[PDB]
Amino acid sequence: GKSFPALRTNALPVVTQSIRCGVVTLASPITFSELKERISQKSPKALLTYTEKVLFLGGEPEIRKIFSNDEINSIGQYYIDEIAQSVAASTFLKSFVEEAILTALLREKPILHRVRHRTHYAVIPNASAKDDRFLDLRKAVGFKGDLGYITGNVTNAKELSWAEAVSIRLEERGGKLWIMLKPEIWIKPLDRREEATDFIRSRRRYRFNQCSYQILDAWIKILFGSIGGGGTVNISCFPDAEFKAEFEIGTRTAFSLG
Amino acid sequence: SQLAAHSTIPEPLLLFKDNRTDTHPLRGLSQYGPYSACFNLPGQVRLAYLAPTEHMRKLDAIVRELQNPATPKEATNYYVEYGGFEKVFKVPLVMPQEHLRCLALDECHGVAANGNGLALADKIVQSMSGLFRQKHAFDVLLVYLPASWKKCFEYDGFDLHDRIKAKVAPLNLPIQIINDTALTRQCRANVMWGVSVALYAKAGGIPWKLADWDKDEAYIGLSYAIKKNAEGQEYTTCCSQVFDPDGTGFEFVAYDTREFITDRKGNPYLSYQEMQSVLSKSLHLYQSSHNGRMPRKIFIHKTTHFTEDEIQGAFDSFSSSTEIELVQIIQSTNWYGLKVDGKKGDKPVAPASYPVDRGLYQPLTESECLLWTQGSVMGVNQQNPGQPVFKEAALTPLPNPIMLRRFSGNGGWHATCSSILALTKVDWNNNTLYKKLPVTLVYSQVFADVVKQTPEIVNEIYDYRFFM
DNA sequence: ACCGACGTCTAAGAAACCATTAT
Ligand SMILES: [Mg+2]
Repeated sequence: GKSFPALRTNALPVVTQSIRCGVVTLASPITFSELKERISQKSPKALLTYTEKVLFLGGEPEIRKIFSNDEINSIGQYYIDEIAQSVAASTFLKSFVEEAILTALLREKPILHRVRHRTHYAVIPNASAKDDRFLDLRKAVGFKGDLGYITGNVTNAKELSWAEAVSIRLEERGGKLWIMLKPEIWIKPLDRREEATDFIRSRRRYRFNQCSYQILDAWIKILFGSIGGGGTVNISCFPDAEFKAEFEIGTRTAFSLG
Repeated sequence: SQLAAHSTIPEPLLLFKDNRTDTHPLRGLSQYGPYSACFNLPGQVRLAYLAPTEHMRKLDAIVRELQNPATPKEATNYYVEYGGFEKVFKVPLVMPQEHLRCLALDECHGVAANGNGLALADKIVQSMSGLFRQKHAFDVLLVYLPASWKKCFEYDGFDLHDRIKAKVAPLNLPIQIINDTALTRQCRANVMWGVSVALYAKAGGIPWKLADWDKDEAYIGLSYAIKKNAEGQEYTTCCSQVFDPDGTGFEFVAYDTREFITDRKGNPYLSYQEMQSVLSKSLHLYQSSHNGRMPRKIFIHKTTHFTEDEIQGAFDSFSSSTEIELVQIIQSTNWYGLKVDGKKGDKPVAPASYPVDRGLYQPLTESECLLWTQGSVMGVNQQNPGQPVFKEAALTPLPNPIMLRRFSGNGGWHATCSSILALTKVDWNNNTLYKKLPVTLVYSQVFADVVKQTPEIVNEIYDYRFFM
């Protein structure tokens, strides 16, 4: 970088290079569909995946709730060194790392977690719309210096609801892991999103460079707690659990000069 | 959190009459004139009509509007005043006589009511039969499709536009289809500009071309179309090529990639033999159009990634002295960017009012780059001379970049970005400033759809004038 | 008995339909 103007992206660097998880050795072979069915039925407080053995992050009691003592031959530790290469090579590992990072990010915060098209979203709750941590986002979505609403009802809709949201994605590029943020509008229920296309277009019509920059800054501050500090924020997934994931994510979005 | 230094490609310059340059295509046409006006080809643009009895007044009205000046009403920051066909294109627009205006058969209405699209296309081509003997009396033929036929326009497995174009392709008859969209749009200047440029191009003229363009480089694009039937699905995967000849001119052709008919593929990716055959055809075309010389460097653009067989076939198809650059264009990406301005006196560093400039490219990895084919362009605004213009302002709050993946080549990103940006501005069918994708991909996709509709028009090379 | 059939998970796009028109 040598000179202005600068290009401010929406990618947040990830500094953590190694993660430590748990392995569940099973006496009987298990498929991904069976694991998903057991997860749905028992609803554990943990994150699980299956590349060649069951890889889990969280507490052992949750896994022992999913699998009986007879099925669990042993529980061990797996070191995913060079997390960028593992994410690039293994798709299941990529999904697992994305889920772990987002679970760490949205922990102990008043932000809902939602899934659409296998893409993760962070949604502002209706009850917590007036809280002070969202004042900057209210200002960003406002018009002519007036405070704007970040949650409401879709106009000319029977029971449709809308809220401000950001899409969080994990991306690997040349041995580097990036957390990708894109502001969006969440429409509840999900299956009726086609009924609010006009509302979404009207709300997003005048979100030009300045407004988008302000919205991105507000979302970064909401998700991480600090903005423009030049430092990194440490987020932990299941901190009390024996098998936990700790990530170091920079708070300054990737930029370029020249 | 600091990426590699980015660079901005200067906006491509378009060549007009008397070798004059201008970034704005419509403004350049208005002030200087079309590139082919110096060559007196075409000397005139004669028109023909193909519409029912009840709708020939609409064709007369649109031709009269084309012959008369119009003022912009929407997007005034970009569109310039239309001064009529003769004033802008320096050639007259001759209205057809009674023998050059044709009548749609009455069976067309019944066929459209019955929903048979293929019968409708057959009836239209049979109606236009009388003009085959008088092809010498006119240049471009106009088709009006009434809204009463809308049920036969596009349903599962049919495209009336593609079928009609494929049927008129081997007859060497350029056509221009007019619907109710062109007649009931508020901005008459936009429609007039688009239709006039299309008619001038289809008459045999070159509205504009790139200014600093190398004649030793050839550009190839591959795109695929999917047709689904009871047994399964088949892929068309047509091809396109862009280059100018040794003399003055501009070459834009598309051809099917199937070496033989009755060849069915289930994936867009080609094999070693198929790629070799297609690239041999491209090399033969270039050699024919360049007095038997070989291109010094070859560009191949694809929508999907390059397999090892494709790369090997490409490297074995050309000689050792020809440089080969394989680039994959990814339209959908997770990256988006915000423009931040520097300090200007007392004003601190703040985000810009207008988005990132068109032409900025950000090298991400050793093989991938982010190219901004959509963005703000300076020097094209008509209302405020110093204000940037963002073409997709009514559709996208912010531009969305495209990603380029390098599969072969030792050169830098500058040449590839310059080539793609330059090729995004030569779409004569497009009346706006630029296209998101290079024109090679657009033409390959259009020809893929046309071949998908009618597979009997393959194995013949066709010009862009018959499918735009 | 080595390969097929079929589930999971990404990345990327085509194919029908709707929509609006450039701070
Ligand atoms: Mg056209």
